[PDB]
Amino acid sequence: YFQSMEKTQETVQRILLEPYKYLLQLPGKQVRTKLSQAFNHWLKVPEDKLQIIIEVTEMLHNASLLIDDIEDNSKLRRGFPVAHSIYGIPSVINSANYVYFLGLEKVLTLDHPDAVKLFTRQLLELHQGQGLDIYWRDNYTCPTEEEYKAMVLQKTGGLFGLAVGLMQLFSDYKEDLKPLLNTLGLFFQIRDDYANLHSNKSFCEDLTEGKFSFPTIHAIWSRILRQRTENIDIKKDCVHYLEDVGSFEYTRNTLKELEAKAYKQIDARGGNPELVALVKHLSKMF
Amino acid sequence: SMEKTQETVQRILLEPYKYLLQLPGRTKLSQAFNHWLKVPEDKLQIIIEVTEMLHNASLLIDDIEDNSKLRRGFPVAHSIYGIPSVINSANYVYFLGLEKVLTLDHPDAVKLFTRQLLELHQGQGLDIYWRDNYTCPTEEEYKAMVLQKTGGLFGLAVGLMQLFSDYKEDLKPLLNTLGLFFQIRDDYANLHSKESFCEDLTEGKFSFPTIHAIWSKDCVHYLEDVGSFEYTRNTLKELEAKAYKQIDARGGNPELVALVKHLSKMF
Ligand SMILES: O=P(O)(O)C(Nc1nc(-c2ccccc2)nc2sccc12)P(=O)(O)O
Repeated sequence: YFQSMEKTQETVQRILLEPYKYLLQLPGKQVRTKLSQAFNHWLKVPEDKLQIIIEVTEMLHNASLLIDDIEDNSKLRRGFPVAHSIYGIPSVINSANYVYFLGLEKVLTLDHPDAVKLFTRQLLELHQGQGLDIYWRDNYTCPTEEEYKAMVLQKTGGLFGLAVGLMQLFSDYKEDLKPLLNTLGLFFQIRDDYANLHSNKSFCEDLTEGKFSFPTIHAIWSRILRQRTENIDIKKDCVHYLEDVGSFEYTRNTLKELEAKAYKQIDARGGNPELVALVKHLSKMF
Repeated sequence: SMEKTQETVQRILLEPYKYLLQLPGRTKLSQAFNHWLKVPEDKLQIIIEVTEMLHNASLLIDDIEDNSKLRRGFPVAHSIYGIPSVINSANYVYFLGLEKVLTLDHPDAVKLFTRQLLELHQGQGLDIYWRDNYTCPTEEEYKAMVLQKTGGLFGLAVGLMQLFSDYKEDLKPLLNTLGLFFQIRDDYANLHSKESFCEDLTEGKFSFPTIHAIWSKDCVHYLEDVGSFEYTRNTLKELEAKAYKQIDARGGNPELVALVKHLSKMF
């Protein structure tokens, strides 16, 4: 009886997923699933399949935030400590990477040859995104609004696209959604950026949790050479300086613009009341 | 100006990977197994590259995870490029490897890559688990972890080559034996070199001689005192023997025996 194996197997799986679970236990998953279902209104995909897609998509999302936190050197997330301050860097890297490959295992269960091709590209896309973020930081600068957007579409907005890409593989709906997907990607991220600041006498780096954020970008470019982001970064009571230059204003407008661009591109794809409810629910904070 | 900056970032992401490859000091090996597996060169080359890619990506992450200061005498990658870059290079490379495994155009090859990478992540799992709890594996737990890390990559490379062979005889037994053989051999080498604490010379890494010491100031002298070098020399002899045995079983392999002989010289 070598049950000492089974024990160490059961043990290691638990540990491997603890950082991942510390992040799932924050508020979140609720909305990213009202989304899938909504899109399925066009793509009419079987239920077993949609669940697997949603799980995979949620797996990558969370594992990526674990890493973003380490890379941006964040102290908090949604008010709590970041996972690596509690579990340590090693264990968190190990956990996030382990989840990516479990995401892979899981994609395989879809049992459709293009699924891995699609997964693989997204994962490469995502890391390139992280790369950009570290690049701007190594050069003591800050992206433009246009460059920020592009980074979002690659990172943790890009991921919808995988979700809907994989769904499409199981649908006869073959009209092109990439456009509407970009639009929602930017809309979710920027909403979030907005929400998180519009939320001490705190400085800007501290509120953004060391992350590039739409309102703080715009503010930095708005009063060849690099950007000297230290003034809008260590500017006391940010949630004012940001009222002052009017970035909260600009952002609200930017979101209103995208809200509307969505409703346009949605009608172009036939209409989808399920999703329009979801947009208008989501708009109500501006 | 977004597409230029995009390409530049893909050249950048590979820099920590290449730092590690350029370090001074597995390819007699691949051909040696190819003796049984009669693999198409083109497919072989792809397997070799995937294996190398995955192997060094994983060394990058191990060095972060073990907080190692050196590797073969050189500063570890993250001490030069920083943790964010290294995490970010190694993971990019792992998925470049998956991309490359897809060019094999065999559906079980993704199946296998996944299993092996899962197995590997569980191995580092235990490694970090033990370090985080102020503890040390016993001999059997160490042997087992090693088999999960290197049996992970070894097994991957031999598993892939076997998908492209009509040689279907079971090779895991020999691979476990070699997997232990190389690790423990390396542990023995690293330390036997000696003219000074132990987590320092092992470089954050759990090591066979030390582990055996631990379950009975200066480290190289302490291991002499308890006869760990002694014990490990025996343990390696037992392993070499066992390998010669498991090779005869599989039809023999002059090239592989020649290699095991070259490696054993130092014990
Ligand atoms: O069934 P086979 O012995 O031809 C196969 N070997 C191969 N399968 C495949 C393969 C490719 C796509 C789908 C299924 C098998 N390709 C190749 S190329 C050289 C060998 C080989 P397996 O992996 O089951 O031993």
